[PDB]
Amino acid sequence: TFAKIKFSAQIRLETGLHIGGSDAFAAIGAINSPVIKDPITNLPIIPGSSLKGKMRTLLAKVYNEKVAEKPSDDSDILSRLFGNSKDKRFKMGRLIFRDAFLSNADELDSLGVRSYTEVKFENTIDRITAEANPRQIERAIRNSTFDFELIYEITDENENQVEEDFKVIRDGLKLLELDYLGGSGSRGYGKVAFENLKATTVFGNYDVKTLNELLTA
Amino acid sequence: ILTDENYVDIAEKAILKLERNTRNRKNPDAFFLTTSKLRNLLSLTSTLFDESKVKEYDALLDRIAYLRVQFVYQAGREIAVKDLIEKAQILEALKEIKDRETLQRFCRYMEALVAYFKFYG
Amino acid sequence: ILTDENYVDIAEKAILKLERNTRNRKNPDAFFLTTSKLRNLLSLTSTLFDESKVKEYDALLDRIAYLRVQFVYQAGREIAVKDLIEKAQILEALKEIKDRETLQRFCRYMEALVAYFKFYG
Amino acid sequence: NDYRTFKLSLLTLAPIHIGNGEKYTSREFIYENKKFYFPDMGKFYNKMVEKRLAEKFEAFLIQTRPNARNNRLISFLNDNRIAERSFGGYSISETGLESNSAGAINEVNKFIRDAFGNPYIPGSSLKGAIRTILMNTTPKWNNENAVNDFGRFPKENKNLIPWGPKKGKEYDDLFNAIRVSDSKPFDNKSLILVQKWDYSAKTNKAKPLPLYRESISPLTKIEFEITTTTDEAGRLIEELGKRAQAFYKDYKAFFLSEFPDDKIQANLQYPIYLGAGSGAWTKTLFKQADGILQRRYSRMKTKMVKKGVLKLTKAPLKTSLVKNHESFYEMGKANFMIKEI
RNA sequence: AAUGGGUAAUUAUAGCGAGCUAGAAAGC
RNA sequence: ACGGAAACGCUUUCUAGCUCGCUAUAAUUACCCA
Repeated sequence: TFAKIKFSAQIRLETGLHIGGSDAFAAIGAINSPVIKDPITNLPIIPGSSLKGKMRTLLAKVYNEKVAEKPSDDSDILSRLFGNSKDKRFKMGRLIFRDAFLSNADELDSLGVRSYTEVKFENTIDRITAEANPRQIERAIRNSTFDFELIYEITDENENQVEEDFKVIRDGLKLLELDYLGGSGSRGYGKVAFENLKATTVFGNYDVKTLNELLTA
Repeated sequence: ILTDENYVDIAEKAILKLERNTRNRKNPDAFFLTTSKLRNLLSLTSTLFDESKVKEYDALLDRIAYLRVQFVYQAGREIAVKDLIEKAQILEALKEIKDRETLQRFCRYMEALVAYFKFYG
Repeated sequence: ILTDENYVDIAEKAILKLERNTRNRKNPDAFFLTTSKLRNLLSLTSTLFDESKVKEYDALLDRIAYLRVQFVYQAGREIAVKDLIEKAQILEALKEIKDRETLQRFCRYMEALVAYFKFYG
Repeated sequence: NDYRTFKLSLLTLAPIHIGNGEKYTSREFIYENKKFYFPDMGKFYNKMVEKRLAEKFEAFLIQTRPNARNNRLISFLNDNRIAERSFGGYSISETGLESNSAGAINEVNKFIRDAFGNPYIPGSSLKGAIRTILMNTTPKWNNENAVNDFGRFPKENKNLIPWGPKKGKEYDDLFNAIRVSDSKPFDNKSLILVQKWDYSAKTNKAKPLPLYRESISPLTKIEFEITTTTDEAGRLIEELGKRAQAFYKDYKAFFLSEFPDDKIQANLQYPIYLGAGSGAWTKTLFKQADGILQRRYSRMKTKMVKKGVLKLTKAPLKTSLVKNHESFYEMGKANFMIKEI
């Protein structure tokens, strides 16, 4: 058979994140570590590439028996969810990480927000000669929230591995909450919560009753 | 008026046409203008260039209307800036904005002033 | 000046005629110029080299203008970027760009300076 | 889960100012009641260009009259009879000190705030505060920092703590492993705007400075999470209490002795010196940075050829300044205690 | 001692700058 | 009574798979000036 089921979630930032960004034509005084933004609404983005990238390497401390040293040395539970290139069966693997977009921009006008990002001064202090080294790095503001879709393929090759993979998906989402998703991270800048963990089938026929009881539990 | 094809040369010609130490000829040609005070001038525009990028001019027109006043107040305190807001046509070219791409061009003119001030001194 | 002839052979000749650490005989003969200060200028010319392939030249006039500001400002901060933009005639080659085929010649010239900067040490 | 976490509670003995680089000028506040009112000056000039007073305001701003009472923007309001003071911004109530021709403070530095206008302490600030403690109390990181001698003894080596990707090697990076989060944002009732007070040796006065800082009140409980992912990092954040005591003991023996004991504060918990305020010798490897730090000041305001000036302020006493009269503090003397979860 | 005031410095620094696999296959 | 007439160089085929814009970093220091 064939089915595709869709993990929805709502990413709430805490001490909001800095997924580092684009522009070289910036300024002499203004934001010099820009954040990645939508080119059309200029709202901050969590790209799905960084979500998948943190999620692999946080799941790979846990799900690799032998140490990685490369992707395509992951342990056939991460090769099937994130793809290898060098397994014949695990190349397109089973998970699509869409880019998260800023959802509550109207809620963050009822709170007194001038702009949906903030600029934060950060200052390398030298420990001899005490000279300072300032910088203005941008980050999305704290109570920003994001739509989060993550699509999963269930073919016949997902014979009985759907539940075993959803353990890994809800293990990786709770493991990103213990870590930081891009940016400085050791200096704040990271802490992400996932609310409303909800899986629905978008194609095919599959039961999402028993799926939403290792998500919300 | 400053246009996209001349403002850097205007800024160089303004930093050169600017007074220096007549006395104290131990390391001469040092300006009666310091780097901290000119970065104080650029600080007024650095938090409008980002919002010239992000959001619309009809929420920044109020902040430009106060930017006139910020340059007036900085001109009044020290006489070093006072002979820079006249040499560089800052109060003249601040009334010339009326949209986004002249606000951005004015902020780039301020950065060009800071760039040539670091380059000479 | 640089033509569609030797403009790359200029850039290599600029790198070998660039000052080194005669001191620090622990992997010696290395530049004072750090490669991050030079990639922060290749970042500018790289975005312009990409946009020149798509957009017009009148739609790059402000952007190109800001190039001179950064090559001035980065020169006023470090003396190493200062003799980079003096040995490689970058402020002079910036005044010469007037067409997209000349913008791209400057934008590839900076890539040649970065290529030969990595090739030597 | 190797992520052993810690919870740091930070009490403020002295007022702590942090952040932001911005400063209100001497004409950007209102002192009507016992409450310094900092308005959004764009709306203040919007409301007052409608009352024909924008040219009168431009005249006010270059108007340096004597009696600074008449130069602090209350005089512009009460002079031309402006009673509608409904602008965005915030009030912070007065200390009662720093007076009388009162209200004539000049430039305050805004405390670091998030986008909602609620102030907080960032974890990069407190992580740098932890980093000086951990550098100073280590006889591996003190020794060979001040290096290269080329420009003017110019910089720390920054590699006595091994940092980087480091091609070929495994990824150690000790201070990637210590991860200090920011704080949940406190309310801006907690800010008081202490001034600054230079207490000096060889001329035993207490000269004030025209610097004003929106600082946290003394005795404010602040929270942080510090997670560690490595054995060595977790050992260090266990040892932070002992190492902060060791840093402060080698600091009072270095600097605070020769300054009189009433000017200093007690500890009551584990000592820490957080951001703006406290002088050069908390943001340094102070034993390797003596002559090379005073070497930088051939100016009009020389770092006097001694180990410097004690940095006091003035704020109300509560619960504290058990040692001296007329209410001196130490600007950044704070405390913490860590506990593991 | 008064009273008027703030003044100066740094404005990001050091890196990585893409890597691998496929490089046309069947037919008429 | 044209070595000519008639005859689609056409059908099928994802520039695709893998990849964290990341690492370190107190908005700080000096204390004065008319």
